[PDB]
Amino acid sequence: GIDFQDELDEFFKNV
Amino acid sequence: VQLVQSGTEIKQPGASVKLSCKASGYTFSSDYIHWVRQAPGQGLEWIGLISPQSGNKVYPQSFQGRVIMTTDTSTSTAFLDLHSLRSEDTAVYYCTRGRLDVWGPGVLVTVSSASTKGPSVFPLAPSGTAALGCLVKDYFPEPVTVSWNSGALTSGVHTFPAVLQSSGLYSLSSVVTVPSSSLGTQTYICNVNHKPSNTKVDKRVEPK
Amino acid sequence: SVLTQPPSVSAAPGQKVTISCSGSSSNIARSYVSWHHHVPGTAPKVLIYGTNNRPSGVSDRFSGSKSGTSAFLAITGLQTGDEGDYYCGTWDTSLSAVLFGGGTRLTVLGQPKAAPSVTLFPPSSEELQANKATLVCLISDFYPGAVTVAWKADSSPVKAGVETTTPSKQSNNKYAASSYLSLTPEQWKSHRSYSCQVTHEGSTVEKTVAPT
Repeated sequence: GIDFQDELDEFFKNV
Repeated sequence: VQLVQSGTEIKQPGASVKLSCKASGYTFSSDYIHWVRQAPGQGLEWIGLISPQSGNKVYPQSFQGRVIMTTDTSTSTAFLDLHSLRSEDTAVYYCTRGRLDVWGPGVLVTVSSASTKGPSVFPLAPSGTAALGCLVKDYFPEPVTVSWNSGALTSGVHTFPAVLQSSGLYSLSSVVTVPSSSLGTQTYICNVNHKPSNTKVDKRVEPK
Repeated sequence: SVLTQPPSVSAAPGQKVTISCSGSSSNIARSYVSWHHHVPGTAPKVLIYGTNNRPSGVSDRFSGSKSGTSAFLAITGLQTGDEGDYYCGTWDTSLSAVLFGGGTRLTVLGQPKAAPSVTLFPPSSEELQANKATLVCLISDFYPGAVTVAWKADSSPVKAGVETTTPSKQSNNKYAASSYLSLTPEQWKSHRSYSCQVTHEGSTVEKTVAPT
């Protein structure tokens, strides 16, 4: 799912 | 905090292989398990990740279609099933935790047409230091272990990495540098172990 | 869609090196960066995760940072143990995948050169009794770790029958290789001699064996 991709984008986020 | 992996695999082209990754202890739910491989002489390549909690997975375009990652009821116990194997897929496969902070120890997958064959061991006879060894010829697959005099002789000992031949079989040499006088005073025997073929060979190396 | 790294870096012992990693706005600019050290023969070691965290036990002369689409690993107090390949990794949101750079090979400068030791074994009596003949050429303790191997039958080069190992690192940080020449017993016995020639840094060692 796109929802799982969104999860992963958030897990790995580093601004 | 660690990851334990299934053991080495030998496959024909076209075959499939299922590798297993298990956390050493207990975990609070889960983040993710990655798989990453490294072919000899090449770099690191990501194969995908899976949540052991939910079973959701993602694979890169490069592997989509050939791979299935699965998990069981456990919070940390993932599986990689790689299909349609080719020579290019020979590599060490690794699993890692979610932040790539902790890595499993690797498992070798060798894709090859050759069948298991035990080595033929030959003496490399020495004629104030002398070189003497044994040639471990025409064996498949890797590894071979070689010791000398059942572990009592370590200094001067140099086992070389094997050559892969055009036939697909390996060959390696092991050699030991000793004082020339001990050629008359000490027996030298190389202990060759090839576990893949359940074969052990002790080969006495006599002076020329 | 790809991560790039310089192919190599080098400094003398005790200096600082910085290794560069370039991506795009969909990966390095926005995702954690990890760094891994790999010495062929050993599993890769995690050095940095979450862009600047060191795993328990990782020496504090390693550090990670990031600026825009570029990420950087700094190594201070350089030692011989630091040699090997360094890979950066990060998550790409447009691809939904982990990308790895091509790796940077680190060399510690100043190490003394060493000409190779060559040992040439003729076919064994037992092998010949079994109607095979292998010549074994063992090459050890050379630095830098690249050689060329050539074989002669009397004075002429032997085009057929050779297999040669790539160089491999020893406990003393020098390099080793092997070459093998496969012959029939008849081929071995007919010629006056056989030779293994090893070329290193433009100079050559030749060792010679004979059936007699």
